[PDB]
Amino acid sequence: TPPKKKKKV
Amino acid sequence: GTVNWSVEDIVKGINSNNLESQLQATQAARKLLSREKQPPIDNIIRAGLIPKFVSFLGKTDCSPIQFESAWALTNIASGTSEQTKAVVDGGAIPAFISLLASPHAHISEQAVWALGNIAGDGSAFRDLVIKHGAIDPLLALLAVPDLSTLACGYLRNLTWTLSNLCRNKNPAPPLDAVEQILPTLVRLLHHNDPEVLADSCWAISYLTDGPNERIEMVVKKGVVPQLVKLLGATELPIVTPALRAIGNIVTGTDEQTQKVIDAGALAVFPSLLTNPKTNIQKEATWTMSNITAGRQDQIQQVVNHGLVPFLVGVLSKADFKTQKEAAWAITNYTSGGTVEQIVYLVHCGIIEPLMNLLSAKDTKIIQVILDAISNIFQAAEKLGETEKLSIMIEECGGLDKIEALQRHENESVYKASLNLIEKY
Repeated sequence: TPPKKKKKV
Repeated sequence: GTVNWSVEDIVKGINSNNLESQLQATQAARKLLSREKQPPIDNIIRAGLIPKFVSFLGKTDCSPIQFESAWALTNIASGTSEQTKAVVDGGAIPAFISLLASPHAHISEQAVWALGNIAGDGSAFRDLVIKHGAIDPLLALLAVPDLSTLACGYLRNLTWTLSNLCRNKNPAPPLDAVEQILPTLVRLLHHNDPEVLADSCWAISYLTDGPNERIEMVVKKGVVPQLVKLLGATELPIVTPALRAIGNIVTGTDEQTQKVIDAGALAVFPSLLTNPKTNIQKEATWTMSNITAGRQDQIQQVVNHGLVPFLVGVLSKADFKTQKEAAWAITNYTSGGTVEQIVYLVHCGIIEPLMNLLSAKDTKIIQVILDAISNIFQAAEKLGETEKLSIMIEECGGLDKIEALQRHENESVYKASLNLIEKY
């Protein structure tokens, strides 16, 4: 499954 | 310049009455929250910085601070539900929705990303984002004649956030919101970027994971053929969500399942049922089980596509969870099939692998197998060939396993085994 949340780096 | 700042220095800069100092401190915070290792999210929250970032989101005259605060708040909202909640409690949702209309593409993208994190927290924040009116501006961002003119990362972020707006249950997204989003989802489902395709397929899978009315909303848009095409893709990130969506759809009415069959889906299952990835095999066998639970002509399509030998193969050798899905498929087949179809099943070699699976330590699979054997025996009675099947089950060592089951902890297990031995 795609990530529920993503951090921008 | 703004690298490796302390939280106290960030607070000192943001608490200054100097917009440029505030901007440099906000960039320092962004870089701190972008650190790969233990970003100090909780310290940032404790310092009371979220309301300041949210206020900075409204500084139309200082686009850089809008962007830096958007990125910082995105990386706070990317954490725990408590951290995402801290972002939401600061009033960030309406400010990000307002930023969706920014003339700067990177700021609008950052707002899309932040809203995606917030909505991805769960159904409550998802529905709150919807209530604040995010869908209209989000979809407006994709109202172009050709999606190929948009930047790849921009389009991917929009697709991902939209997929989070279709995600989660208890409750599922508002019906009107799903109707509003679905056309853009279909358009994205026809795009030629693998990530956009994967996330659009995952969105459709979420939308189809529910009651038959939801499945119908999706199937009425005519996406099933495109889903089967994507099921044939070479990239696993695409096949996986496509297969999940198809399985969900075949959990519905027999007419929806017939739409899957009509689109040519069965022709892909020789590969899927032998796919080297365990999860693909498992979900393909689960889809097969929900297809064999349908009408006799649908079972006949399964037979015509040569898929019964592949079910025998999965039952003979596969991960145990795939083998359980296969036992379920066999039991559904025997429950709804004609006598000729069950005869075909036996002629393909189902008895030996089913008997070998009777040695499992999972009550449910034993019940499934014993029920399948009972159904097959009923067909044999209809043909007066119960003795042939009894001999066949004996030669492969099945009678020993069923006689052991006669003394099983579960009530129905020993009941069915005793009935099978007594009557046969």
